[PDB]
Formats: sequence, structure tokens, C-alpha cells
Amino acid sequence: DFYLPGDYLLGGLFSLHANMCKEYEVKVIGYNLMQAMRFAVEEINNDSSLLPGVLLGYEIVDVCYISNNVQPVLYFLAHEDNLLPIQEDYSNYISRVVAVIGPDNSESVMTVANFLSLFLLPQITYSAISDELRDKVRFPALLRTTPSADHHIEAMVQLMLHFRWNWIIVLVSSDTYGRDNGQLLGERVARRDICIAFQETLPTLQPNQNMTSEERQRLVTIVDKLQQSTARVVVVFSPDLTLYHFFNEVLRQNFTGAVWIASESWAIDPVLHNLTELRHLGTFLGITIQSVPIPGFSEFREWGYTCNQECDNCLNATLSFNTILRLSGERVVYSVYSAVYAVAHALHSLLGCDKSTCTKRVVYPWQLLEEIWKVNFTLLDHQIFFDPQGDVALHLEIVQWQWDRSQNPFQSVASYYPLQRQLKNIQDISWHTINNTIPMSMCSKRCQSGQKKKPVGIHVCCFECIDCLPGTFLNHTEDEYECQACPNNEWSYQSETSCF
Amino acid sequence: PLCLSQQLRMKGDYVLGGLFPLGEAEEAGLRSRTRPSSPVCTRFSSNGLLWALAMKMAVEEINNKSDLLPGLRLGYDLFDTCSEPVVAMKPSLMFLAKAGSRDIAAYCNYTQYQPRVLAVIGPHSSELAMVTGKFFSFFLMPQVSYGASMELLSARETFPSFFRTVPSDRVQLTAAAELLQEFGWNWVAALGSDDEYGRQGLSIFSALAAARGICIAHEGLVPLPRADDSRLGKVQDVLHQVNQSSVQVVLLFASVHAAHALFNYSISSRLSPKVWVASEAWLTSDLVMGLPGMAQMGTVLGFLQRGAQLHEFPQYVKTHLALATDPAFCSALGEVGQRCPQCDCITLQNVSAGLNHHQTFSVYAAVYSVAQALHNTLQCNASGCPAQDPVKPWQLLENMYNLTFHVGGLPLRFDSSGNVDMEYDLKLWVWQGSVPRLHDVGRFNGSLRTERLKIRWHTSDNQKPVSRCSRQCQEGQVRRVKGFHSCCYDCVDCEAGSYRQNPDDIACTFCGQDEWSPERSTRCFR
Repeated sequence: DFYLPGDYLLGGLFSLHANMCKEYEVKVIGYNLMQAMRFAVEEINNDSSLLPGVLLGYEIVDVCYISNNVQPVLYFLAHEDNLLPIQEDYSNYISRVVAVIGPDNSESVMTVANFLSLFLLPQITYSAISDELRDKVRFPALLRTTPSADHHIEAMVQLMLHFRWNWIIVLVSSDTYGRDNGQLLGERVARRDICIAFQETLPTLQPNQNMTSEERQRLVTIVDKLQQSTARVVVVFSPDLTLYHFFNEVLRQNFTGAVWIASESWAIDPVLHNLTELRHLGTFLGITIQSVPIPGFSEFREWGYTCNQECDNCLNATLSFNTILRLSGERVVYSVYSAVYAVAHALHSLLGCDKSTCTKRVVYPWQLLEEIWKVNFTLLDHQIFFDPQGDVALHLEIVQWQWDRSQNPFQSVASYYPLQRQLKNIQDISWHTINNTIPMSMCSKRCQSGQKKKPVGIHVCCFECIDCLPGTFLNHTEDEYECQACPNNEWSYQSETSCF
Repeated sequence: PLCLSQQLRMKGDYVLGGLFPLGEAEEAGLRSRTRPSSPVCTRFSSNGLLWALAMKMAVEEINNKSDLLPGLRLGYDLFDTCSEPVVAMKPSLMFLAKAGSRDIAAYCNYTQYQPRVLAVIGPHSSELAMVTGKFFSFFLMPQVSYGASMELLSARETFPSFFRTVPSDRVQLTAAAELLQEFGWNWVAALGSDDEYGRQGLSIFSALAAARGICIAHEGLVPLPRADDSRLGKVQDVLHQVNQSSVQVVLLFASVHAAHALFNYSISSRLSPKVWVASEAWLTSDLVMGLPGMAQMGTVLGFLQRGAQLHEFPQYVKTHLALATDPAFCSALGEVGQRCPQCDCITLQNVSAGLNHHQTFSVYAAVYSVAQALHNTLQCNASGCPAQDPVKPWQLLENMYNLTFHVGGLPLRFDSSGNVDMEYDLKLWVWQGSVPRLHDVGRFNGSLRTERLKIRWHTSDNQKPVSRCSRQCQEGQVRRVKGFHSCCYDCVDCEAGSYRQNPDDIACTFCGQDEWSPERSTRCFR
């Protein structure tokens, strides 16, 4: 499933590996998303209404995560003879691929978008999250079909507001996905009264690596801080293949109580599950985009010219993990599904096929951009349309990690509405506590009446409760951080906010 | 009118690329893009043209010189960048099209490629550095830059060939961390600009400072001004938290404009004085200097680049301005950006501002680095070279890593990552009244040596502003964790009666009257 001809082609920059592209470590999710695009265009062809004739033909080139990000684009927007003429005016250019679709990593997305801004050829990404992609002056041709980092951050922060976690820990990675996301979280929580305890950069390590010395000491220090700090909500921002090592010695350190709000990167990744003793670490939570599975995806999932554009062991690995992928109900596939359908509808209406026939008038990438920046259609009971900043509104979701092998390794706990910017349908979530109670994470218990909540330390979430002296009452009406004296005949005593 | 478009290129033999900001894009038509193209750059940026003349002087000097590339010439390929990737990338595609042919192939490999140029003198902008580096990584084209400073362009990971000049922010940030370490500062509240420059600087400094034992108190970002409003409120909040963290050093790794906004607001609110370990971006800047009432903001001292002045550059610019005026001269030469008659209609007055700039030498050094890289890869000796076959750029890549080239008598050598090894200097903003002159206090060579006797330190009796975090303090006190990184804590003494049940609690626990327990007492004693 790596080539199909058509009157108008399209291209997919899927990430089949990580860590030729076969030399890198096989990644299942790349193959999953590719099969998603596959079903997209296959059904588009079957559905004669969407595009009679003028069939689309995918052209996939494995991007090798962040390694192969430039050559696939060069191959794209080049004539059949692998030759790309250069002109100051690109208006008149016949491009075989009309809109590349689905660079995965944010860095690869940015490289492709920079390479494409010359040609104004649409690029629709299914997983890019970086907030910088919202600025349509540097990336005019970077439509996107999944909510940005801002929305995941708001979802998590509103989750912690609902469960009353005003004292949280956040650990970031050493890449952009870590630093930028942790920054966004910090800036958000600054204005919603959630206070960051301490921030620690999780060292960049590989699953195949055998660790080093200084890095081992650094992670030991990190987990010691984790088990020290009273804050028991740890929000980890990191690619999937980075957590493994850190989680290992987190577990080994007998660090029991916690609530790991997982970033979108590893909120749906099934690699960390095989640790099979993560229950001891505590309730794992994550943020993702949940959608009904494509109705027929089972058929294509289970069915039996460019550099580094083929894989070797992806099919067998995908079928092996199919237990989890089907049970988990892959959902980020609908992002690429909707991207493909957006390109398909823009291309259809541009050719003006009125359910009767298609006029195969010459099309250019920039015309497709002009047409694709405005689409309103219902795809599997979902309205697909881009906001002016080129990001459709798909529902982010919260996933708790159920270890039971039976079914649903990811449980849809909270639904986040992008436009509404709110959190709803918080299904009763299991907890690691002794009575299923909500694990409290506060710097200090709220001060009682008659006690002043004098701030202590940096953050406004920490206070120690002085009982202001006799003749002084806790003027909770006006100020709480200070105790004042009740005037007139009223004369209070220790505590006793109600001054007599 | 002055005639320079014709002379922005020479045939030579081995052409070298050039991406300089000769003209900077107007902020009018960038947003509107309904036609695939790059917006024209009709405006004139004097510093960019100074840099272009610097590259031309470099190439002319090697061409005239006999020892370097004997019987061989290098050709210019000046192109504009406008500090915008869209209008700075298609030149990059031109640089790999072909020998003469304007079409660029999309082969799977690159070994059979025979590109137009050899090494592309990288863009000044670090964002353009990223874009062009991602482009030339696939083709393995040497790209020695002259403005890039973000540490991300260091390793042979995604930028295998980015042998830049202008040592990265990593070296000056190591220098600043060493400054804080020797000066006893560990409760430092590092700060950076909201743009990517400050972000990368502050990530680097988080790692470095943690390694050095000096742990942050508030890692915050100060927005660049643009239209501030809510960003002005953010600035207010940032300085408020800086003050309320009770520090005396704020390493500000912020661009010039963010620093101007920060200092403007601070003076406008009479914020408390403190030390500002500065970047090279505003250690020498008129913008922050010219704010009235700014002098009472502590002592400002940072690290500056010790780049040997490349003299005779103003002479060369004047000579070219005079020489291009002769109709016969460049008419024969005629027989690239800034090509329109108005674009080339500059004068000595319009360009006589930068002149003795510290980056014309950077461009010189890049050109000479590629010159010596060729000299090594083409096995030329004095007055000869076999020159059997054309050289592909990857051969330079092989022979550009770990290359030492003599420029202006300075034996600059490319480190394994790609950067260059140059020392810095501790410029101190001493105030004689309304003009903070800079002078040497300490020189950084990887081991910062500072003359402690050359800093005024403001305050009274010039005592060094002490900013200390009590790490691992006495057993008679209870520990409260403070800091963006939990490194170190604040010691709090136990109160009467409150016996510290264990030495790892957040407070001291009270006991009954049966036992007598004074302050700083862990166990209630009868």
C-alpha cells in the first residue's frame, strides 16, 4: 500500500520508524495512520458522489520521524522525470502531487511547510501540535486537523481544576515538544491558580541505549525529588520512546502514589503498557483526540521511485499489536482521515463535479489551498472546517490507563470541546487510593475560619494558617491573607472570625 | 546611479553561495498570499549590503593571493534573504540546481549530483539558518554561516554540514554559569526573551546551571514589545515575581527589544536594583542605554565576543562606492537582489553607518574557511593543484570538519560539532553619568577569570550583591523546598513546643505540656 496512480495524486509523509528507513526502529503508529489515509482515499473512490473519475492516488514516503523530512518534498512538486524547474513565479506549475498530507512530527511538519511556502502547495498534518504552526504568515500552506498544544494544555488544566489539584509537578523533555508544551502549561496555570512545584527536564534517552553514568545519577535525582515533593500530580511532556527509561526507575524507586497526566504524545502509545507493573505507579491519565472508528477500517487493517519509501516488518508488527490497536480503537487515524477528506472535498468542488461528472480542468496547488481553506461537510457525524488559523476543531479527550488485557486499554474519561473551551462528561475514573477517593494534591490545607492564610514561599498556593491574635477577626469579607481588628464595641479573641 | 547589481556575481571557477539581507522585506504584503511567489524586497538594508561587500572583499583577497587556491578562482553568488524563508529559500534551490541548468533533480541519492556552488555562506538569521540547514543536510553542502548562534545547529544530527562562525549561545551561557558559580550566585532568577532566541538560551541555561550547582528561582520569559498591552501586564508580572523571589541576579538572555521593554517598564515603576548578567545582544546596545533614569538598575555585566577587527573594510566600501560610479568600469563588467535602478541607487551616505562592524569579519572568516577547505580537498600546494576532477560538496564536508584556517592571523578552527573556538570578555557597564561605558573585567576561555576588583556593584560600599540558596543546611532546621528546580531549600527553625517528628517533614509538630521543647528542637524532651 505505497503507490496508486490517478488523475490527481496526493502524498503522505508517514513515520513508519524511529530511533533506507528500515534501519530505524519500527513504529507501529506510522503504519496505522498510513492505513487510515488508505481507507480515506479508497472510500472516496468507492463513494462516486465525492469524486466520479479523477481518482486520487497516494504517494507515501516514510519520513523516518525527524530524519527524512526534506527529500520527500523535493520528490513531490517535481515532474515525473524527477526534475523540478525553478522560476520566480510558480503560479503556472503542474505538480503531480496536489497537496502533501500528513507529516507527523512538528519539526518535520515545519521543515515541509518551509519547503512548501514557495509553491503554496497545501500540507495537512494529522498530529502536529506545536502552537507556532497557527501563524499563517510563515506557513500559509499548513492547514491542520487536530487541536493545537494550547487546547491540550487547557484540557489538562481544566481537568486539574475539576479535581482540585492546585499543586502539580511538570516534567518536560529536551526537545521542542517538551520545552514549548511545558512553557504553555506553566503560563496557563499561572492564571488559573494552579502552581507548579518544580520542573525537571527528562534526559533524552533511547530504548536501545544502555544508559550512561551521569544520566543515571540525574534520573535518580529526579525520582528522589518526585518522592520528596508533596505534589502528587506529575505532568510529563515527552515523546513516547523517551519515557521508558525514566518510568523504569520511577517504578523501581517504589514511588507509589501519583497521577500522571500524560501528554498527547504518549497518552495513547501502547509501548509503555508492556511494563505490566505500572499500576504500582498510580492512575495514569492522558490527553488525546477520540473519534468513532472508521466503519470499515477492520477490513483494511486485517487484510493480507523514492528513497526510504518502503518498510520491511511493519505489517507483521501491526498485526501482532492489532489486539491493542483494535481494542484501543485507534483514534488519531480520524485526523488523517479528515485531512484526506478535506483535500478530497476541496479538489472535488474545485473541479465542480455536481454529482454528475468531473471536468478535469488544470489544477494548481495554490488554487487547492484557496479552496481548502473553507470546507463545511459532515464526515462520520463531525463538521470539518478550519478556523482562520488553519486548525479544525476536533474533540480532545482524556484517557485513563486500564491495564486489564480484556478490552479498552485506553478509557475515554473526559471530553473536551475545542470551541466551547470547556470540559464535560468526566466518567467516574478509577484511582490508586485506598477508597477510590480523588488523590488530593495541595501544598497546604485550606485555612480554617478565624485563621489568616499568610502566604509562604514563592507560589500563591502555599500558606500557613496563623490564628490572628485576640481582638482581631478574620475579615474574610475583604481580605484573607491578613487579619484585621474588628472595630466598635465588638472585640474578638483567638480565632472566632465572627467578632462579637 | 551607483552600479552594483552587475558586480554582485563573478564567474570564477568554484562558485560560493551567499544569502545576505541586502534588502529587508516591508511589513505590508507578507500576510496576503494568493499567488505562489516570494514578495519583492525593494527596500534597502545597509548592513546587508555591507556584508555582501565583505564577502566580495574576501573572495577578491583570496583570488589576488597566490598561496590559496593557486590557479583557481571562486565566484560570488550573492542572493537576498530579507530575513524571511519564503524569499530566502528559492535561492537555496538555485544553489543545487545544476551546472548551468536551472532545474533541480529529486534523485534518491546525492553522490552523482554535481551542484552549481560548493559552500553556501549561510544566512544571518538563525531561523533562516534552521531552514537552510535542513535543506542542505540532505545534499551535504557545506554551509558556513556568519550570524547563527542558536545551539540547536551544533551536532551532526540534523545539520551535518553547518560549520558556522559566531560561536553558539552555548559558550557564552557556559561563561555566564561560571560567572554565577565563582561569584557565589546560585539563587539566580534567569530570564529570557519570549521569542525562540530566549527560549533556547533559557533551556541551555537550565541544563548548564543545574550542572554548575546554581539552581533557578524563576525561569521566565519577557515578551518582545510589538504592541504590548497584555504583554505589558506580562512584563509587570515577570518583574514582580523576580522581585518577590528575593534575588539579586537576573541573567537576561533576551533580544535587544525585549530588554528595552523590560528596562522601560522597570524604570517606569522604579523596580529594585539588581545584577543583570547580559547577553551579547544588549551588552552593547544604544536602545537600552538611551532610556532616561536607567542607570539605577544595579550593575550590568555580561560577555562579549572577542572578534578581531577586520580593518580596511570602510576603505573597501568607499573604494567600491567611488569605483562603481565610473560608467566605463561596470559597463565592461556587465559585458541577484537589490538589482532595480533604485535598488542600486545608493550613496556613501546611505551606507556609511555600520562600516566597522564585527560581522564583516565573520563573513570574511566563512569565505576563508571554505577557501581553505577547498585547498585541503583539492590537494593544491604552493602555485599548483592537480584539479583532476570537479569537487562535490560532500568532499568539503569530509575535509571541513576539524579544519583550522588562518584568518587575519587568528588560527580559527572548526570544532567537531561545527562551531568555532573564540574567547569572550566580561564587559561591565560602569556609569560616569548618562553613558555606561564598557571595559574588560574578566576574559572567558572556558575557564572564566574575572578581576573582582573592577566592579562597582552599586548598593553601598560596593559589596557584591549576595544571592544564595541554602543547600543542605543544618540539622537544627526544617526544610522547605523552593525553586523552579527543587535544588536547595529554605531553612526554617522549629518553634517552641513544635518538635520535628522526623528530619524530613514540612513542619514541626507540637507536643503536650508533659515535655519541654524549645525552638530548633526535633524531639520533645521532658
